[PDB]
Amino acid sequence: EGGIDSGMMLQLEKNLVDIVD
Amino acid sequence: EGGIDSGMMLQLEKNLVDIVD
Amino acid sequence: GPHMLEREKIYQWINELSSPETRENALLELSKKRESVPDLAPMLWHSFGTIAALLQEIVNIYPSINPPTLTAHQSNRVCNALALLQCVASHPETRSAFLAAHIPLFLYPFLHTVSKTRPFEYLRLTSLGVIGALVKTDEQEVINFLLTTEIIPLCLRIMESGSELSKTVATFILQKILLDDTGLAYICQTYERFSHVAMILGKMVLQLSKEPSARLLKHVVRCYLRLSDNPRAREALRQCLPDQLKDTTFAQVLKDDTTTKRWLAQLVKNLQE
Amino acid sequence: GPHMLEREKIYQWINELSSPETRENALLELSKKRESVPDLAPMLWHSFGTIAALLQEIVNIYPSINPPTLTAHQSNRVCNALALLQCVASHPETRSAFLAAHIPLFLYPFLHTVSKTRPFEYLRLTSLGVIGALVKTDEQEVINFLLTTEIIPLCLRIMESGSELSKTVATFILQKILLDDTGLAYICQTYERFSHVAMILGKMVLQLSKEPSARLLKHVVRCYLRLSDNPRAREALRQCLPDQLKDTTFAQVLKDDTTTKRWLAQLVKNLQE
Repeated sequence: EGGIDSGMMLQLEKNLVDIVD
Repeated sequence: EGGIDSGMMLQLEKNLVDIVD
Repeated sequence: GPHMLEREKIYQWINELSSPETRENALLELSKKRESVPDLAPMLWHSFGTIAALLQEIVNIYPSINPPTLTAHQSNRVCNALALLQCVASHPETRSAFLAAHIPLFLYPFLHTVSKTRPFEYLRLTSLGVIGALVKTDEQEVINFLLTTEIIPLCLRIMESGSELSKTVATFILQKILLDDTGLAYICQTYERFSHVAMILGKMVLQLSKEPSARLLKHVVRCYLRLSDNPRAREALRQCLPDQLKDTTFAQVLKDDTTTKRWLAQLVKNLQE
Repeated sequence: GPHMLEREKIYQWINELSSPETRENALLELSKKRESVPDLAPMLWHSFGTIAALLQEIVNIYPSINPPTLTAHQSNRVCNALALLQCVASHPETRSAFLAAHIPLFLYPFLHTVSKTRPFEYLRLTSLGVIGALVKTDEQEVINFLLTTEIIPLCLRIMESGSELSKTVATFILQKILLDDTGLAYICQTYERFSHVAMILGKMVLQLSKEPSARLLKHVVRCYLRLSDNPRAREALRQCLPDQLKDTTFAQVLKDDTTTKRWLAQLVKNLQE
């Protein structure tokens, strides 16, 4: 595919949450 | 008297909580 | 067959970032090792042509940003390069050179986009992550550089009309700016600059009355508390503080997090004198 | 009678710090205005002899500290002087000169005291507050200075055998040192340094399982979390993390503070690889 899947999206969210909290 | 009364001890903790948290 | 050690393999991928025929796969592999390789950032920074290759990846998609035509595959690839820049933004050996080269500026066009398609949201969130990791280091020079740029109006636009997750990261960036003494004085130097922050913060509280977000409300309250350290801002907040932060609107939501309650309690106390 | 404005009243008291006959009362009046006068710190710093008079108050009780003969009256007076030094330590216009003059070092004898009497606890807590306010500014120059001094063993002593509130502020100071990149590498470059910190933190968890303290547990977990950003410390914490941090020992109290749960759960995930 080479697109954007739920795993990539969820991993980004966890990255952002760990940054701001 | 010029001592350390119970109010002053309480207000110091208030300062320290504001710093620490 | 030769079995390279892990350090040799990482350097191989780094070397493979130079050539466009191998760069996309190298970006993929290196981005996966971002957490496993603690010295990845100086390995990238001190490699000839490597940083220039990553910036070229960023700029390559500028024509797809306006008008908005960015594909999921283009966002995928460029966000791999962005993840490597976040690694360089947050490392003590490269952070300062990262600022000196003004690298955060290359992400700002991504923060101007408003398209709600998944390629743009993924790009916007990844870009906010780079800036967020940069200000998390609590370095004065980070805030000094950011104050020379348009970061504050960019964050405010996202805080008002972004996704809940984008809002939380934009508010965190504003929060770090305000926590710096220069940043607080900057935003409070003009009443119009302060008024823009307060109006947008006030509207976020109205939304938070409808969408209870604990993580967003925590950073909104923190921005209000730090604003209450500036006298000019402190007098205005006595009148323009939303009523939802004074009654028991968020009471049941805040019963789960005592850290935010103390902030909101210290905020209303700073508005009474 | 003439009604003197507030700025001239403040300057009158500041000038009265220069004479022994009037210094004590001026100390009292100025300390009561500490949070009302936003520019008190540069007013103090740029007044002739004023800082030297505040240091003389501190140094005047060095002979009363060892052996411990400090009276409540002496402690009250010097803590008013320390309260004024605290606002000099936290103001952006004066904090750098405060550091360059090495002022915080004058407080370290007070942190060596072990007397549990009220005059010594009040002095120790007040001194910890000056250092706490100084590190709360999230600046690198502060941590650089502290690393040329013995602040870390002093904090560790207090974390191990101080009062509950003293433990919290000393842990917060250590927390801010760990959050700085240099501080983290300083504590982690030698295994002896890291194990001393880990042993102290490990022992505090046990006491927290007996005498629960929500605020103290928060900063202990934060120190553990930040230590996990160092590779040598993460692999060691995989084996020496207290069992009370892995089961439901603190889950009963943590349900009232969501912030600390996000930290502890994030910490164990880093230890599971």
